[PDB]
Amino acid sequence: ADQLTEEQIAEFKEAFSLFDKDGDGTITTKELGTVMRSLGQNPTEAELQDMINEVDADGNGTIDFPEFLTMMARKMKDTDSEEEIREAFRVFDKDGNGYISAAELRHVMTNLGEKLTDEEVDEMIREADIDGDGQVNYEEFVQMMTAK
Amino acid sequence: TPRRGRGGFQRIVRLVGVIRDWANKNFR
Ligand SMILES: [Ca+2]
Ligand SMILES: [Ca+2]
Ligand SMILES: [Ca+2]
Ligand SMILES: [Ca+2]
Repeated sequence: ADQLTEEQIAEFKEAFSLFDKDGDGTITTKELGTVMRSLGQNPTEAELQDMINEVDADGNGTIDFPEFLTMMARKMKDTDSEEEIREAFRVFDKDGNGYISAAELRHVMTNLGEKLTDEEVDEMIREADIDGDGQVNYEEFVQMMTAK
Repeated sequence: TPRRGRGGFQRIVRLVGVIRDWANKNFR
């Protein structure tokens, strides 16, 4: 009847790939919890399996597009948010100054991803900056998607 | 659009907000 849009859904098709460790196309308690702590948390398997069991179709410990769509789509269905931008920024930078240096970005990137090099990160960061300072700033992220 | 290749961090924070919101609670 109604599902996420090209932009929303898009981030979803991509998420399922970033969430999991290898990109099985589904999120589990092992993957969910992993990323959770990868940022700055420390939940138990109970909250991971419980939360997933409440959204998982078959309740086997992993979510699928069909059950995830209606869940995230029914609760969410809009572009980025001021909270997400700032929040994500608080978790990226170790000092929360707003500037994400490759050291930090690569750290989180490889944490959720597989393996990232100093060149790839600096290449992705420097190429991201507007004026190029070696790191990424809030104004950079916003300008990156929106702003001018 | 200051530079090229922005979709990256975009999906990055999106995953951060959706994972933190989904995993825990409180939509948006
Ligand atoms: Ca996997
Ligand atoms: Ca399942
Ligand atoms: Ca910093
Ligand atoms: Ca700069």
